[PDB]
Amino acid sequence: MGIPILKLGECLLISIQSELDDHTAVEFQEDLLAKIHETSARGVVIDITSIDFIDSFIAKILGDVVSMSKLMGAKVVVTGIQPAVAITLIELGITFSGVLSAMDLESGLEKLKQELGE
Amino acid sequence: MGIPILKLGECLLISIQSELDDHTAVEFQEDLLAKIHETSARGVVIDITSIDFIDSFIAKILGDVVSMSKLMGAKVVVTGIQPAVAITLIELGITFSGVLSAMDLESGLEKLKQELGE
Amino acid sequence: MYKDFANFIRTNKKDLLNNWMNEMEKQSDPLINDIAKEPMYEETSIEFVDLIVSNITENGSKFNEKLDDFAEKVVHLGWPIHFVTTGLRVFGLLVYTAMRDEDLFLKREEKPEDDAYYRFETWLSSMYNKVVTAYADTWEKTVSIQKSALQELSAPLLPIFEKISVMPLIGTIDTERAKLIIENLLIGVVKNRSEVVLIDITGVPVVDTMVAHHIIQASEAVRLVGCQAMLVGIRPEIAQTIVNLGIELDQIITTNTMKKGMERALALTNREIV
Amino acid sequence: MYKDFANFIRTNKKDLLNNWMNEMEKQSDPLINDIAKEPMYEETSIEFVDLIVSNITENGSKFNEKLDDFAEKVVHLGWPIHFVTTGLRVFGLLVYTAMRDEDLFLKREEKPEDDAYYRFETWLSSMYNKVVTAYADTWEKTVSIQKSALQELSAPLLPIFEKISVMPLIGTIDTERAKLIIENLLIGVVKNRSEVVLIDITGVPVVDTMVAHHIIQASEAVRLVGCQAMLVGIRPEIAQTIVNLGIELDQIITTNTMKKGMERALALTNREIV
Amino acid sequence: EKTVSIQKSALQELSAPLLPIFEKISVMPLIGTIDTERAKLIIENLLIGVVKNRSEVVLIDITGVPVVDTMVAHHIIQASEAVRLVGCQAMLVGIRPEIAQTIVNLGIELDQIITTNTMKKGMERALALTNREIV
Repeated sequence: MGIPILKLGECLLISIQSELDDHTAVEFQEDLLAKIHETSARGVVIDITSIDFIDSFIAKILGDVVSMSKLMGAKVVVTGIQPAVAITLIELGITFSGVLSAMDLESGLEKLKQELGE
Repeated sequence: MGIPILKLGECLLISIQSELDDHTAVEFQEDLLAKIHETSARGVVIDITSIDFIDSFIAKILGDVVSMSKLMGAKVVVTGIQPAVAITLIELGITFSGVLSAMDLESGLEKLKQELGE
Repeated sequence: MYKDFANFIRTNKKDLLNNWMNEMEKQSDPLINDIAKEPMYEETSIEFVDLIVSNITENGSKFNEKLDDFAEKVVHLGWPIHFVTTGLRVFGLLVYTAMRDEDLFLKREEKPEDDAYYRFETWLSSMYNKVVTAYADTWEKTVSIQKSALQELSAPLLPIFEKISVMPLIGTIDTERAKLIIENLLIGVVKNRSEVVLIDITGVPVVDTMVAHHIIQASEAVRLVGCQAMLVGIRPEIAQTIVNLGIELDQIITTNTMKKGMERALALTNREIV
Repeated sequence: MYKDFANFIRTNKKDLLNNWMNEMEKQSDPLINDIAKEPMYEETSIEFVDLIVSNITENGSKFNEKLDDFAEKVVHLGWPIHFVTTGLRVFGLLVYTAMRDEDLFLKREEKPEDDAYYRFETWLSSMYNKVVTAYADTWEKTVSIQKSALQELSAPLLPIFEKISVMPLIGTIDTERAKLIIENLLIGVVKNRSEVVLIDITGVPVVDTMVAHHIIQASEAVRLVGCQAMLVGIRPEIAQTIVNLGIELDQIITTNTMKKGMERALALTNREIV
Repeated sequence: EKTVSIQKSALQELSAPLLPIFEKISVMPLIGTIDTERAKLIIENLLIGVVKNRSEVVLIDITGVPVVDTMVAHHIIQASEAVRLVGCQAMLVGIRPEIAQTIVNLGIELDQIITTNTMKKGMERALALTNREIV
C-alpha cells in the first residue's frame, strides 16, 4: 500500500511516503527483501525526500536495509537525507550507508547506470 | 641625485626614493622630461614603492608626468600606489593614470614588452 | 504634590549645583572637565531636576522624552550606571545637608513631619528609576543588533563556485556559533546543488575539543547528504587538538590552502577543469 | 561603624524580607516566581545584606567577590538596572517603615540624632554603588568582544582563487564598516598577489548613497592598485540607489552571480581557464 | 650554570632541523636519542616549519636513534597523523627493527604511515607522489 516498488532498466526504484515508525518500517523491510529476491536487479535506489523526522528505530531499520540489499547488489540512497534526519542518522546510525547521490534522482540513476555499465 | 634614470632594453625605468614635496617633485619632472626627450624609449616605467604619504601637490605633479610622457609614448605606473596614497590620488587626482601593473615590476616590464612587441 | 515641590526645587537646584561642585573632585575631574564644560552640565542638570515636577502632580510625556534624551546624553558623554549612582548618592547627601540648613518642606507648619520628609526621597528614587529605565534601551538594542549581525555573518555560504560551495569560517566560534554553522551549512547545501564543500578552518585562533567534534560532524553530515567535504586550511594547534580528540580522520580529505584544495576538488569532478 | 549596624541588620533582614513580600506584587510576579523560588531568593538577599558590614568597619575582599557574584547572578536571572533600582527604592521605603516602628539606631541614647539616621542611607547608597559597578563589567566585556568579532568578520579576504581574490561581504554595513571594508580590502590586495577582486554585494538588504559611494571608491582603488574590480551580485534597490547617486558606472564590470562573474574573470586572464 | 644553559639551548636548537629542503619536498633528520620534552619540541618544530615553508611531503629520518620509548613512538605517530591532517604525507624513513617492534607492541593502527628503509627510496617514492616532480 505504501511501498511502490518500481523496476526500470536494470535497476530498482523506491519512494518512501509513510514516515510511520514500526508497522511501515517492517512492512517496507519485508516487501523490499521479497522484491529484491524475486527480481534480480544489481542496483536498488531508495528515496527519503518525503521524510523530515526519524527516530532511532527507523534509522536502524534503514541501515539494516542497506546491509540487507547490499548482500545482493550495490545501491544508492539517492535522496539527500534531510539535515535533521541526517544528523539523527549520524548520531545514532553510525555508518557510511552505502553509496549516496544527494537529492537528484536523475544523478543517482546516472551514477548507478555508469557503475553497472563498467 | 634622487632621480636614477635607467635605460634597459627598449624601455625606461625609474625608482622614486625622495618623497619630498616641492623641490624633488619639480626636479624629477624636469629630469624625466629631459631624459625622455634625449633618449627615445616607447615605454617609461615609474616606481612609487618607497612612498607612503602624498599630498595634493605630488599627486597633481604625478598626473602631470603621466600626461607629459604619454604625449611621447606609452607608460605604466608599475608599483602599486599604496592604499593611503592611492586613496589620496583618487580623491584629488581624479584620473585613470595610464596603464598600471600593481607592485610587480617584473609584471610591468613584461606587460610593456608584450605591448611593444605587438 | 508637585507644585510646592518645585517651589522648593527652585533652591534645591542651587543645592544640587553645590552638590556637583563637591562631587567633581572624586570622579575623573580632568576627563569630565575636558569633555563637558561645567556651566552647560550644571544647566542641563537643573533643567532635568526642575521641570520634572512642573506638571500637575501626575506625569509628563514631553518631560519623559526629555528624560530619555538626558539618559542617552549621559550615556554618550561617559557616565555609566556607576557614575549615575554616585550622582544619586550625592544628590541625597546634599538634600540632607540643605534640609538641615534650609528647613522648608512642602506643607505650611511650624514643624513638619516624616510625610514629606520621605516623600522627597521617594520622588528622588522614582526619577532615578525612570533614568535607569531609559538608560539601558539603546544598549540592549545595540547588543541585539550586534548579535543578529554576528549570527548572520558567521557561516556565509554565499561564496559559490560552479557546482562547488566554499565556506569562509574566519572568526572564532563557540558552541552557539557551532550549532549555527552546522545548521546553516546543511540548509545551504540543501537549497543549492553542489558536490564539494570547501570549509576554511583557517582563521580561527584556537579550537577546543567539542568545536572540533562539531566540525567533524559537519563534514560527516555533508558527506551523508552526498557531497564530498574537502576541508581545507588546518593550522598546527587545531590539528594537534583534532588528533588528540581521537576522532577518525580518514574520511576527511584535507589541504593546506584554498587554491590547491579546490584544484584537487576540480580533479575529483573531472569535467570541471574548465 | 559596622558592628552594631549588623546587630540591627539582624532584624533589618526580616524587614527586607517583608519588603520583598510587598514588592513582589508590582513587577512580573509570575516570571520571578517561576524562574526563582522565593526562599532561595530571600536567603540570597539576606546573605547579601547581612555580611556586608560583618567586617571591621573598613571593607572585605571576599564579600566584594561575593557581591560581584550576586551582581552577575541577578544579571543572569533577569534583573536589569531598573529592577535593581526598584529594589533599592523599596529597601529605603521599608527601612523608613522599620525605623518608624522598630526605633533602634546605632549608638545607645534615649533619642538618637541625624548622624546614624543618614549614615544608614549613605551605606545603602554605597552598597548600591558597588552593586551597579559590578553589574556592567560582563556587559561591557561581551559588547567589546562582539564588536571585535563583528570587525574581524566584516571583510573576509580569506576566500582566495588562483590569482583571484573574492570577497563575500554578506552582512549589512554602515560607515564604520565601510571604512573597515575599504581598509581591509586594500591591505589584503597588498599582501596577496591577485588580478581580479570579486566583490559580492549580494546579501546587504539596503544600501544608502554614501555606502554605495564608498563601494565605488573601493572598486576604483583596487583598479588604481592595478587589479580589475569585477563587482558581482547587485540587487534591484541597491542598483537603483547607485544609479541615482549619479556616479559613473562604465569603469565597473558587473555580473549577476559569482559563477558567471568568475567565469568572465577567467576569460580576462586567458591562461587561467584550467 | 651559564655554560650549562647555553649548551642546553644548543641542544634545543639542534633537535629537529627542517632546513634540508628539496623542490616542494621537506625532510627532518633526527639522530640523537629523544625524550618526552624532546618529542614535544620535535612535533612543534615539525608542524611550525611545515606550515611556514609549505611542502607536499615530509620525510622523517628515524634512522640514527637507537631506542625510543613507547610514549615517544606514540607521539611520533600522532605527529604523523597531525601533519597528514595539515595536508602533508608523513613518509617515515628508515625505522630500526627495535623501534618497529616497539611501535607494533604499542597496538596503535599502522596503515596511514608510509615507510621506506632508505632515504633514497623514500625520496624517489615522494617524487612518485608528486608525479611531474620526478623530472
